[PDB]
Amino acid sequence: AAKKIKTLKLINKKKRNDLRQRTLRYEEEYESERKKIIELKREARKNNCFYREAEKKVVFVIRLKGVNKLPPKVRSVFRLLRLLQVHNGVFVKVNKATKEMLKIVEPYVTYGYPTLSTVRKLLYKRGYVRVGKVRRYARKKIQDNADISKHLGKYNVHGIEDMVYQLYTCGPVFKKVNNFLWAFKLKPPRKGFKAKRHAFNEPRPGDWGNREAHINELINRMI
Amino acid sequence: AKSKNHTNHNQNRKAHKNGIKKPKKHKFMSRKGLDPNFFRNQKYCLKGIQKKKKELKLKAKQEKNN
Amino acid sequence: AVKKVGKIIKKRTKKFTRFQSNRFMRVKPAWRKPRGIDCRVRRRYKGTNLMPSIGYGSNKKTKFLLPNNKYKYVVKNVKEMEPLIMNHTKYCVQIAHNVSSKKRKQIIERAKQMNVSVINAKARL
Amino acid sequence: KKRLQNKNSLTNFAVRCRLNPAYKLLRSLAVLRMRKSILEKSKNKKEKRVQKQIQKKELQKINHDYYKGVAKAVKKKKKREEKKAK
Amino acid sequence: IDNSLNTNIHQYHIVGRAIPTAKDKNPNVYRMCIFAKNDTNAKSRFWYFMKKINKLKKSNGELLACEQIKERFPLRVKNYGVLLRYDSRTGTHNMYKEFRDTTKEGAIAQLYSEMAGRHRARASSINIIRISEISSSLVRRPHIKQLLKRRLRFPALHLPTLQKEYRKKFASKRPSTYRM
Amino acid sequence: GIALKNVGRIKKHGRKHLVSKNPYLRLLVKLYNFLARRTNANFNKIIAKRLIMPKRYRPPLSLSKLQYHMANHPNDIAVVVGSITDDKRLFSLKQLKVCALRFTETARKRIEDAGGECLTFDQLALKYPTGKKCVLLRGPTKARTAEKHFGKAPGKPKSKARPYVRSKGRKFEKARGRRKSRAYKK
Amino acid sequence: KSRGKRSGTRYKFSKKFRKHGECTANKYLEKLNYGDYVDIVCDSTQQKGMPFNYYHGKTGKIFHITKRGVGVLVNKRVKHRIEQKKVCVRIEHVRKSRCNEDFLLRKIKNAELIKEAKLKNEHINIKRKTEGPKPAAMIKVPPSKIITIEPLPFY
RNA sequence: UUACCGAUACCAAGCCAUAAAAAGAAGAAAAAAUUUUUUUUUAGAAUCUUUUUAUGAGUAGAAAAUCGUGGGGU
RNA sequence: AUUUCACUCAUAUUAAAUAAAAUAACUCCAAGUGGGCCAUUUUUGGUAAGCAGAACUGGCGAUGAGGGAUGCUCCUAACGC
RNA sequence: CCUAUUAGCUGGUUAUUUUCGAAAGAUCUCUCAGGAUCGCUGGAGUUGAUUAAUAUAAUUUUACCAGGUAGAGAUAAUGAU
RNA sequence: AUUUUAAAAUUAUUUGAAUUUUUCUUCUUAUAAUUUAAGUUGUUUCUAUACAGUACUUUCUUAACCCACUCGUCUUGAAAC
Ligand SMILES: [Mg+2]
Ligand SMILES: [Mg+2]
Ligand SMILES: [Mg+2]
Ligand SMILES: [Mg+2]
Ligand SMILES: [Mg+2]
Ligand SMILES: [Mg+2]
Ligand SMILES: [Mg+2]
Ligand SMILES: [Mg+2]
Ligand SMILES: [Mg+2]
Ligand SMILES: [Mg+2]
Ligand SMILES: [Mg+2]
Ligand SMILES: [Mg+2]
Ligand SMILES: [Mg+2]
Ligand SMILES: [Mg+2]
Ligand SMILES: [Mg+2]
Repeated sequence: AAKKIKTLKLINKKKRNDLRQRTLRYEEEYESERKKIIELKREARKNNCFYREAEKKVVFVIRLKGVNKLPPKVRSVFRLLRLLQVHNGVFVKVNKATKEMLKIVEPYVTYGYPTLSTVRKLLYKRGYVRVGKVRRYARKKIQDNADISKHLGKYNVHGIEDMVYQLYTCGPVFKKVNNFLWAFKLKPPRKGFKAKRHAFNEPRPGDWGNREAHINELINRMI
Repeated sequence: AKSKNHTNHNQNRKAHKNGIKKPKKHKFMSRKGLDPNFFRNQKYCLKGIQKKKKELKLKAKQEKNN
Repeated sequence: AVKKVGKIIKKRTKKFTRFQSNRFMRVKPAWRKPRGIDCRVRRRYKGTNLMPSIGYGSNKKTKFLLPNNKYKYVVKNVKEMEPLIMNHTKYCVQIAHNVSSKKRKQIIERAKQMNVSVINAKARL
Repeated sequence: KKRLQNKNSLTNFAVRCRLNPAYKLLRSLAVLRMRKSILEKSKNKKEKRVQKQIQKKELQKINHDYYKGVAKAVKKKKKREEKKAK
Repeated sequence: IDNSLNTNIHQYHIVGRAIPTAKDKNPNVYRMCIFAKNDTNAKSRFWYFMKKINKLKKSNGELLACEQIKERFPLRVKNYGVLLRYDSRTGTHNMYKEFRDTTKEGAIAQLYSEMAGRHRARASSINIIRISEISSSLVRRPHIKQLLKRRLRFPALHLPTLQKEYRKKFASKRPSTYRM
Repeated sequence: GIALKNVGRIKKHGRKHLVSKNPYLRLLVKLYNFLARRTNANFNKIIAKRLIMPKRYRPPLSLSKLQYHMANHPNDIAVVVGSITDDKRLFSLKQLKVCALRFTETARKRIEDAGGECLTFDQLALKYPTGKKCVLLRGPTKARTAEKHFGKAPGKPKSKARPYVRSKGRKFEKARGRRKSRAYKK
Repeated sequence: KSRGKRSGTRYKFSKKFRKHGECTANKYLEKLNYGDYVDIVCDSTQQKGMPFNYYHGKTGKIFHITKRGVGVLVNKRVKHRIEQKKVCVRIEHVRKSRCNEDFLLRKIKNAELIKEAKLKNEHINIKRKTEGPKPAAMIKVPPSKIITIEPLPFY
């Protein structure tokens, strides 16, 4: 039994080591990509052309309207997304179908392209996780990696950093990770919304559009 | 007295409480009143097949016995 | 309000009085749940009587404990005292209302021997 | 297992480290970066300036071009208006 | 820096085009400067304008670039002319208004207030068509001409906007509006 | 609030605890529940569930039927969570090893004669706690006469549901709507 | 009040402009099998076998074929529940639906792709990738060919 | 343009109940006294115990668990 | 067409996404209900109506809380302590 | 006295908590103040699911049909003009 | 009464590397302790050297701030003139 325990410990240590390297790699990538974007922009500026950045792959979508006075279609869409309360946020893999769905629920949500730091913050401060036999879940905050290394061991994402990476750049194993994440129960924003009635792109003050960068600020406020 | 003589109001909602239930989709719908002649031919074929199978089984049994 | 004493949290010192028990003598204060369309208590309008609810319940661990921290056990007879020789810290005796003065005294004596608290030792004193 | 607190990963250093093993190294790096004194930074500014000239020029050209385009558009609009009036 | 004073209208250069098709591989790109409160708003405005002018909708085009133009000399007073299209409750109108300001953005901020105030024209109903600095030989509006006068001077007839600390509701002595 | 079905809480549709107060049966369920939970063997769980079930869903399994089921694999032990009844319609009885909740006396006798074994559930557990070399069987469930009145109501076309009638004979439910001659049929 | 078998059919069953006449003689050669999906498109030039108003346009599995008939299992939404309706039609109205054939084509192509993959042992992702976001690009445009835009004045 | 105030909604934590989920047929821990005494506990009730997570509006209505009255056997 | 043999079709990203999708199906027994009313939007009759009559959806009814001074239905938002 | 006649109508219909929770559509009815039967609800139960699956979805993509309302037309047909 | 362990983290030691040359540089070989782990612990007063006091807990009674319409009932809708 002691021997077995020792073996287990060793395995754990190995996993941790592996994780660290992976994390480092991810870090290296992130900065590099950013640098490259800048370089590309510079090149474009130099040589008359334009560089359009890659369309943003994920989208963090925060619900605004609550449960009452909602059409059936929109309710269905919400259910599909997994936003059930007023300020349930969730990551969503931007697609064609997904986009269409969003458009159907556009007036009842905000969304945008989260940004890595914001995502990380969400995962750490607000990231809970479904831990149980399928359809019987229990919303557990992560803290340890063993929590998540169980369910997502198969798919080669142990620990929160891997998950974060997956989220940021819709990886091979994004969907599963997203599913594993219990919908983000956010606060209301500490300075406040402008007006949930009106759209974000309305020239007057509003909220419900695709605030495509500025979502991050909102998230920060309401983390 | 005069009445709300008809409305389809709420009906949809009512329907959607237990979903619009699909038919269960069974592999074998009955061939009861469908194409005669053909279906009797089919029946005959099936019978023949069964007979063949039985004969085979019998043969096997015999072999086992020695 | 909430009535902390130590680990004992009581969520509701006030009794839930029957609606309108204050208005008509015939309506006793014993809680009765208002059925009836238009009740206002049933409908829970601000400013009316509250409805007892399972939210008000005391924590499973401290529930029937008195301010003593001891479960009350009512006792009619010396024999009954004996179950609580092995539980003299967790349970406290109350002597039944119908027990005679001599018998009461005897019970009290027994309790003292056991070190078990008696919550109504003073009856007929 | 009995649920206890839920520890604030972002701050609670130990918890953070448990979560993300690499984190420590990153934090050390950050600290190191923070450490280095302002003289060096100041010096680097000159270098940056030296390196920037071409880029600056390019930027100017771009923005100038944009402005020119706008002006041309305006002129065209004016001409159109004049024509309409005529 | 003062955040009570700011109006957060910026100017954005947006460039976009229709997505290439087998039938039209090399489509035209369109640009514009757009006065908007943020980058996303700017984009949306651009899309709207594309829709209005060309056959082009956000779903069948792509934004090539969104730049953000910061004023080059944000502390030089300039005389800005603007040409608007706006909608009244009764109908639709052009007008040309002039604003002496420190940046295009500032002028536009002024403009929106003025249209809201003077015509009850809300931001939705307005379309800025061009703003350009008018050199003072061609300034047509009298309220701008006056400012352009040689050795400009005037007294300070505004009332004090004391800080909320020293705004106290009981006063020893009846304050004076004259000052000097 | 939260837009959910049944608000959060998960419906479970079946039995929970046996409503029986039969001390032996309670003991049995205790045992098999324990076995289910520890020896997560499926078999055990199934057994537990069947023990919990009501009397109609523990229909009697006939000796003949048992024999038929055992036919292909001999020696292994048929387990039946209900009663096993004897069959006069059988002639010969093979060497059967059967666990059941109840054996009707004659059936038991027959089994004994066959040189077989009647095992109770505790015995089975003792012998085969993971149900190795066992076979769960059920008697005919929807063969009940009550069940013949269920389904589509007689009146709906192509329904083979017995009407609840006082008696049989021409005088009772054999005219209008039962023959083309009296309006319609079925 | 008036719910006859051809009500609300002034346009459903009207033959389209410059397509009167009758069903072409080559339409009777469409091969059908017990399982084919099948549109029901009421050519009202034949009055025999005319399926009801509602089934016009609705597809279904063929469950029965006859001399000149086709039984079609078609779903009908009926208040609280969809149910299977056995619509017996002539061939003139039943047209072979095309949805299934799109799938069929894909299947065929996929088989070939699978074979190719096996030839070389590779993890080819078959499943249709939906229109995702576009990747990064660097689009060369001359400053000559970038037509600046302003809103339009009113007229 | 900021800042603020502002719900039984949101968030964090606690407690109640419901639902489901984990999981369960042997042993010294401490303090106080002065190495030995005294003080409390030293659990194992399956519709039960421990822990977890989510959820909690409600007339007509349905159900379950409780509470009480007159009498019966124990 | 059915049958039995072959050979072989993506699969852990699961033959496009997304899904507190099995809280599902199904059977049984029975309750209450079968006077409705309002709001947007579409709409019929009518000069119109807080009128009569419909459609889609949501409410009220059965529902309090915060706002609309006040208010069965508007806005926010649905309620264990 | 039969007789506590009958009433599709009016009034009333007695403890607590917890849990789930409607309908005021539809068809037939000497029916329109009622009833039956569907619908919606509860309970009971079984088979399932418990394997982040497959069934399944008031959802969307990708194909593929069906349409004749808004619009449009009158130097296209009909009917105005 | 052994997931309040394990590991993470930290301190003081010990072996070997690394390019972020660094009194918080990182990993790892071993060893001890610690808490940032592994949901509040301590110190000092007070109640008090008290047996009920004017303190403490609690009932009632008044005020005060805010709120609160007659319950039952048929009814789409009752505080209803
Ligand atoms: Mg606001
Ligand atoms: Mg609204
Ligand atoms: Mg009411
Ligand atoms: Mg409730
Ligand atoms: Mg009512
Ligand atoms: Mg409401
Ligand atoms: Mg008002
Ligand atoms: Mg009478
Ligand atoms: Mg409910
Ligand atoms: Mg009445
Ligand atoms: Mg029509
Ligand atoms: Mg028209
Ligand atoms: Mg008041
Ligand atoms: Mg009335
Ligand atoms: Mg009333």
